[PDB]
Amino acid sequence: ATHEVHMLNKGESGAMVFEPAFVRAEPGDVINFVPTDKSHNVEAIKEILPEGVESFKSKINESYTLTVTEPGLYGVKCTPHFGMGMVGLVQVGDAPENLDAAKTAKMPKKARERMDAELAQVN
Amino acid sequence: ATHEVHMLNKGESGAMVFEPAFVRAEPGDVINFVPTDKSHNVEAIKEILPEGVESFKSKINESYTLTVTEPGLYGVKCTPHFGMGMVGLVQVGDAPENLDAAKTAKMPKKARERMDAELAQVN
Ligand SMILES: [Cu+2]
Ligand SMILES: [Cu+2]
Repeated sequence: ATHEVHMLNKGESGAMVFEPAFVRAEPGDVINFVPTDKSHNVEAIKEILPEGVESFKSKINESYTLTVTEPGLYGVKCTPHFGMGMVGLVQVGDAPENLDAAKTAKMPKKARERMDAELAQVN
Repeated sequence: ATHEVHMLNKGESGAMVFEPAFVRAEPGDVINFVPTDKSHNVEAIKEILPEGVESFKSKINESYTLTVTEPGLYGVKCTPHFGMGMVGLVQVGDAPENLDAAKTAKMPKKARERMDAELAQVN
């Protein structure tokens, strides 16, 4: 299955956001990151990645297609707006093995506040 | 401004969901509840409504246009699927005066679990 996530300056939940910021996928699913607004990109938050998945970083203003194979939580951020809280979370499969990494990963306060909000949708 | 919320059987966060389940609006905003899938409706959760706003209930499979004037939290549910957790939350303005009603409103466990997840996006 395919999932679409928009990169927006202003979404339904706030400013500088991935929308939806939380996506529940299954192994083999495709996640398309679409820059609805310019100035955004998507990059993996290395601390929040399943074992065995390579880090990724797209170019600004470009679409990025992420194929999730490994189960676990995938944390993503927008490089220039990490500080302003532009983060997203993808949960592949049940009982994420790296739930505690996601819960304790050190990050800019706004991003940490949004990651926590997203973690509350887990399972 | 206008905000669109879809009623779905299966969304990006789970099954039987309002999507987005959390909308941040300003007084005078319009919220359109669109049944993307059939069998859903939107009805106000009376315990989670600002002072002075009338309760509302739309017919199944119908669109509903909610104009939010009063600031505060507006809780909505899908009548036939309340028990399965199909609830949504709208925050109009800052510092919702009825935040504690939303936090303690008695409701079916799944709905309560989802409401709490949505409350975490508040402010
Ligand atoms: Cu960005
Ligand atoms: Cu429903």
